[PDB]
Amino acid sequence: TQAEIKLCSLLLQEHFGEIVEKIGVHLIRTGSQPLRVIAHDTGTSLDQVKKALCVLVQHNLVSYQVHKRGVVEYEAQCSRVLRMLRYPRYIYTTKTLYSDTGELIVEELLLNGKLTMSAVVKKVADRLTETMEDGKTMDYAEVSNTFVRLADTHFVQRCPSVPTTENSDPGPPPPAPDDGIYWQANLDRFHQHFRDQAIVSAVANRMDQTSSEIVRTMLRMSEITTSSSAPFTQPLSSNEIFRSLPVGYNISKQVLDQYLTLLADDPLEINLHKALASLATATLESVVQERFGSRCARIFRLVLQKKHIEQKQVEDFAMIPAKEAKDMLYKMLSENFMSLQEIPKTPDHAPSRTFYLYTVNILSAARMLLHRCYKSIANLIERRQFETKENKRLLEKSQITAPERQQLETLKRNVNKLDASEIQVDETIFLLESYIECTMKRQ
Amino acid sequence: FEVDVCGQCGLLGYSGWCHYCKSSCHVSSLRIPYACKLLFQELQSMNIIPRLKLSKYN
Amino acid sequence: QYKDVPITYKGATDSYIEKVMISSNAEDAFLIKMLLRQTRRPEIGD
Amino acid sequence: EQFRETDVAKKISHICFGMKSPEEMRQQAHIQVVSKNLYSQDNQHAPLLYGVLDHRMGTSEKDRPCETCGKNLADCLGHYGYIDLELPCFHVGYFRAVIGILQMICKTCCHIMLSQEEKKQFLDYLKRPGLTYLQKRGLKKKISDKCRKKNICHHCGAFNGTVKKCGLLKIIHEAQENLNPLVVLNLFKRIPAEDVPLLLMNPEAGKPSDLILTRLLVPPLCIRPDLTMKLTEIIFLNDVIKKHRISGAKTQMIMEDWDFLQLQCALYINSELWTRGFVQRLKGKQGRFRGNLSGKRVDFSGRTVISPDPNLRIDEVAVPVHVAKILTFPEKVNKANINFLRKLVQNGPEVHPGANFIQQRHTQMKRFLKYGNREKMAQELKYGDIVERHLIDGDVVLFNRQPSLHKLSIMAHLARVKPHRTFRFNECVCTPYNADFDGDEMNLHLPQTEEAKAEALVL
Amino acid sequence: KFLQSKAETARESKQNPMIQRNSSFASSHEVWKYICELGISKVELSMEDIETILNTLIYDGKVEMTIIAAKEGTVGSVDGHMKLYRAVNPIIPPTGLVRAPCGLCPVFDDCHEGGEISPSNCIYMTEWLE
Amino acid sequence: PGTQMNITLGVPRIKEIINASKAISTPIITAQLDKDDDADYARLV
Amino acid sequence: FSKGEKLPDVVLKPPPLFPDTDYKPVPLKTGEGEEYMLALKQELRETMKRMPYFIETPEERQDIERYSDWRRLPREMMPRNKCKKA
Amino acid sequence: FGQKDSVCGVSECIIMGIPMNIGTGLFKLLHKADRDPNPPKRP
Amino acid sequence: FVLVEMVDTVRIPPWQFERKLNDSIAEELNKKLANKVVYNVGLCICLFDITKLEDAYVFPGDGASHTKVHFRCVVFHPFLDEILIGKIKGCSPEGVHVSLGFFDDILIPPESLQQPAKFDEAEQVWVWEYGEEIRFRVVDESFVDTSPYTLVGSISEPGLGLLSWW
RNA sequence: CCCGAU
DNA sequence: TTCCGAGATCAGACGAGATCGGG
DNA sequence: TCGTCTGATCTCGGAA
Ligand code: SF4
Ligand SMILES: [Mg+2]
Ligand SMILES: [Zn+2]
Ligand SMILES: [Zn+2]
Ligand SMILES: [Zn+2]
Repeated sequence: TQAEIKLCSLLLQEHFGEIVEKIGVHLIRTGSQPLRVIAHDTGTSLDQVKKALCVLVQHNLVSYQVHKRGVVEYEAQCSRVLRMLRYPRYIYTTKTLYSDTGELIVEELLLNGKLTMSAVVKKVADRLTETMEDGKTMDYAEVSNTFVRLADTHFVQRCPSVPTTENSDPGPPPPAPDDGIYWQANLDRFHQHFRDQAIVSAVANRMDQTSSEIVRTMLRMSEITTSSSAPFTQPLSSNEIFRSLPVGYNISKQVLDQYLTLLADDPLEINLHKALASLATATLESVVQERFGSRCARIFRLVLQKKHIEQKQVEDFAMIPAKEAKDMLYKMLSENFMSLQEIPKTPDHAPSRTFYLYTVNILSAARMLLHRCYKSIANLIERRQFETKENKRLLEKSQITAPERQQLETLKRNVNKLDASEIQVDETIFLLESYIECTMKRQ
Repeated sequence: FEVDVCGQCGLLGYSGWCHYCKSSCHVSSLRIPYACKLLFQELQSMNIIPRLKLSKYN
Repeated sequence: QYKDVPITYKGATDSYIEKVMISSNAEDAFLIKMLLRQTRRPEIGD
Repeated sequence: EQFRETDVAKKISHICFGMKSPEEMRQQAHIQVVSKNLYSQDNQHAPLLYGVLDHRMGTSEKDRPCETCGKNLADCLGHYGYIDLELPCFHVGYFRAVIGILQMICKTCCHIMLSQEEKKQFLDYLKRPGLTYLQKRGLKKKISDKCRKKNICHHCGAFNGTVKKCGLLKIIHEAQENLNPLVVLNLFKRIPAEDVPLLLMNPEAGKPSDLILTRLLVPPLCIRPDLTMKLTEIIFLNDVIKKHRISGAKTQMIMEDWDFLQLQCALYINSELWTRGFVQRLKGKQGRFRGNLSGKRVDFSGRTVISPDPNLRIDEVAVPVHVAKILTFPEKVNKANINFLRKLVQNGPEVHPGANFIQQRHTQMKRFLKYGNREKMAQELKYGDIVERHLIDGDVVLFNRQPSLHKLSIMAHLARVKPHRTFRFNECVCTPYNADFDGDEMNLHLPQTEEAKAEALVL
Repeated sequence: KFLQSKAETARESKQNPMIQRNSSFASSHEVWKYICELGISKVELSMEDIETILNTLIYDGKVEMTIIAAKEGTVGSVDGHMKLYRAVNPIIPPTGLVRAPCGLCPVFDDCHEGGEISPSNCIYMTEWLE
Repeated sequence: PGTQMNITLGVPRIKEIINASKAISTPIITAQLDKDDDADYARLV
Repeated sequence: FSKGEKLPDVVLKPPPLFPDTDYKPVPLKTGEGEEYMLALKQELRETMKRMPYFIETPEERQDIERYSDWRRLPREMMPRNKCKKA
Repeated sequence: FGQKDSVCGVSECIIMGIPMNIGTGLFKLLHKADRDPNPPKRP
Repeated sequence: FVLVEMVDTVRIPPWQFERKLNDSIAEELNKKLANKVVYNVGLCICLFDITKLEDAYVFPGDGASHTKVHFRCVVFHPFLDEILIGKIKGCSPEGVHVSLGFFDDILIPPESLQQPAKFDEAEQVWVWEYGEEIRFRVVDESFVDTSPYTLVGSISEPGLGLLSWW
């Protein structure tokens, strides 16, 4: 997963600094490594490594635990570092589900890492009042009201109890009264909630508008009683479905009951195992639609129908000519979508065999496209890394000839086209990574 | 024989500068038998890459 | 258009021509064969 | 105006053997070799165009200079070209390590099947301050021990099996799964950099994704003036794999020429899995190791038949005149042999105490002392410059009788120029050489530097 | 037998009743047609000059099994010989789209840094940025 | 000097020693006894 | 000879391409925050500085940088709305 | 393996063309000319 | 001007074995580092002292003597706070050329900052009026090797007043 | 590859 | 009943002086 | 040309 590590080098470089990236990315490359061993292998002085790990434990990227030697081996979790890419999307759904106050709550909780209640409410009392009218001061009591209102739906969970090992020092991590207790954001709750938007958009854009809302109210009343490791949601009765409907609807119980047995019986199938398994194939199909036209996408859906029945029917079952079809198979083979010939049983003969049958394997085509999408955002940021250092002469002139200004508006057209496009490929990551996490046992 | 390698990425670069990492600065000549240079250049032809790391004469 | 390929006698010592034969081979191409005498009294080493 | 510049040579400290990933293969090569399966020789005056002998690659003949330098065949190195294989194929050199890694890593998540304890037990071993090849190859056994016992991972929980090496260069994983090198490339892409040192690949040298070949360096033209014929056989097949994809053919032949390219890429390395390959240039008593790097041919060295001479001291060999006028010793001019070298350079290369080459003090080409005025070269001879005077008496040659069985078969000897063409030595020193005079020959090397002259005489 | 035929001319003709869909209102079950699609297949579709006026169900159903792969309704009760429930429904796309210009290029995947195909100067993002 | 009952003694013995093979041809273990004065007692051993 | 002409192509053009800047309307909200926090993450306390510049500078001299209403009321509530683990 | 070998012994120093350290290359030689670590100038 | 501690491996050829090393190294090191700008360092001039000279090896090849030499050499490198005094050895219409007296004619002042009577109009007009002083302002050196100048300066002239000469 | 020398 | 581990029994490897001389 | 070492499957045997 080298392209994954390419992003963690890119994500820390833009956010904090360079040595916090370097000591950071080395820890991703060599793992459970002590404090002196990291400073000797990266060639970094020990005073800067203590600072760089201090920022890294604050934003919860490096976790420390000692087992046997009495010497703490730091360890960085890889998949947390890529969640910085989703950071402005984590802001936005707290604006759709909470006000501007609580949206700023998850913001400075994502920004400054570990926060106590006594600090984060004091900070938003500065930012929200300075943008509101002076003399019309925003009262902080409503912040404490919406602060717990996030926590009752469990969007913010507290930090695990600190080990307080001798090697670890308490004074350095806090940045400089009451002590309180710290927390990060519960971004795992978001990955339910981002999946809640994913299934409700999967039904509404396929079945009907009224079908999706009963999926939403099913999932909105199954939030605390499940977790992300739940194979499917908690089972509900249809009578509390009629109780939990929104007030915008007026549908009679028996007609929605017909839609309830309609929605329960589909090819799609609430089976949370089958939901992410069906949404991932549409993400695959939207990539071959993006890349190889509707004709090759037509045979790409054909192998998702029959598992191992190929090349004696695919020239027939899509009616496209043998010349035009077989270049689409080998292009789906060479780009690892078509997977392979796992049926040949004649012994050691490419020429004489029982005829190789194509078969898509959904996860090998998944893990590649996730590795491809990790590679994709490397080419996005590095371009925005490229176009920045040249144009610095004219950013401060506003703070100017006609080609001088025209380079700026072609820059600002470019960066805003790049930065918007970092997020549109980001929604493909989570839609596929949640499918990856759903088929992974013992993790 | 007389050959030119570079300090970083250490590999045979022709004459004054090494084509991989065009930066031309680290390139420092060695003294080698030609048959050993032909060993390195036919080793590097298959995927074995002898990456020499030079040192100055002490 | 003619590059001459002169057939020279290398040797170390001198040699006298005894016969020079001129003929066609099977595919008739003018073969020419020399024959070089050399007399050596047996000195140290022989 | 002038900016400082350093002009200093260096020496080898160590060699770090590694690989090049196929993105590094491209930007260490100067030309694409996508061109013809023909030899690039055209119909008229057989020149070279884009081919497999572009001439930016190297040089095969003295007249044609290479293009990416200006230099001719003499003092130009090779330059590299690269071919792009369409379908990636196994490298037969690293092929046992691909089965060695596919037995260790999971075939679903590309993590190594170990606990977090056994991983930490082996990574504790790897950060040892003392590390040997023995302490590396011992672990690759032991890590492949503990990993070829498990069937369920800890990191994905999916089910693995055995990797059985079916047939020639093919893989089977337990109607069982077959791992062609198409699926191996992305599996080796998903090994984490955590688990790269656990397969003992030092990732500064090379990650496991480049054990298989999707690009390929072609060797430079200066080290092949029959392996060119195996290169054009690839690019022929690299078009047959390119044509039949857009032509329409059943997969039992597109999987056959991919098999035929798999062998042909492997046949270019080893040819005994007719034309020798890159293995056979490094093998046996003919390859570069055992016969061109250790046992290499040597200038200033002669060979005659030996005959006895008891009238010499045990330390002297009688060298013939004709040999002693050919084998030359570069004796630099040093205020004590100025009148002696002036006296002998008037003789030139026909009278025996004479010379046949003069370098000037600054790498001027050796001046063959036959054509010019020798007395004008005698008077102009100054300090410092080199005279290649003849093998004179009092010089140190060293014998060798070619079945060298002990230390005494090479021995130095002082050299006295006698009148014959036999190497004549005293017969007391013939049992070290195991040399009778029944028509036996023995070689005579002549050491050139003054440091190698004392190492002959004393030792 | 009919290899000299373009069913890509007929794929729109078996599609355009499923794009219009009069009465999208949810007054009832809306168990939707497959037999009328076999009915419109037999007598007359939208107009086209057709040599194979003979109407067999074995040669006409195959245009559907391509168009399911072009995102149109699944088979409900085709286990009956000629007439059973046969439920069908045209599937509108369940997702949006998900790609970018760099998802299109196979050869441009090679790069990994500033090299011969380095993304700091690729043609494709230069084309996409206008 | 390499160039210059049954037990192997020649170069195929010295080649056999230098290789240090696990199984050799003609391996011989000599053994002294406690009572080395009578052929009957050493018969019994 | 059929391909022995030049590098295949400078680039290979795919007849089908990317759709658009997909999800056009609503990522105006996230897209400004992409640039908003990056304006504030770089100008934060949780960053490092190039003290290698100052050890590189032997030109240190005076007169250069190299040389040089929260309206709220008290309360205290500590909730265990969160997990009781780890 | 990423095998970093140093160049020692004689089967590698002969291949690389380094004077081997076995025998006459074990030690090294100095020169005995007039030298001293001298005092500097007052600045 | 600034001292620069440097370390070099200085090779004395064996026909100089009569002379003392610390002199005969110094004759070599002047021929190695005179009139040569070192990148990011400045214009070396001569040898100040040899602070530490270590032991004279003699390698298996050359027969010469290679002493690793620690020394200090004086170099020319303005400190970005120096008001120098040079001479105008040239006038270009984009900016004047000043030269320090027989030191280096490579200091090229851009001229935008003196009093609003500034132009060089190609008839060698120095300045439209109201030894020459100079304020060296930036360090700027470009490493020359690039394929198979170099300390240029930018030089200012603020409102000094220049009481003696305008 | 043969031959032949030792 | 289970079976986890271990001694037994094939198959594949890659080695096997040095030089010199000529057709 | 065997000759060697290696390492890869089977099976009768003990422990829980
Ligand atoms: S930009 Fe970099 S990544 Fe995107 S396509 Fe061009 S090369 Fe491939
Ligand atoms: Mg004899
Ligand atoms: Zn280089
Ligand atoms: Zn060249
Ligand atoms: Zn598994």
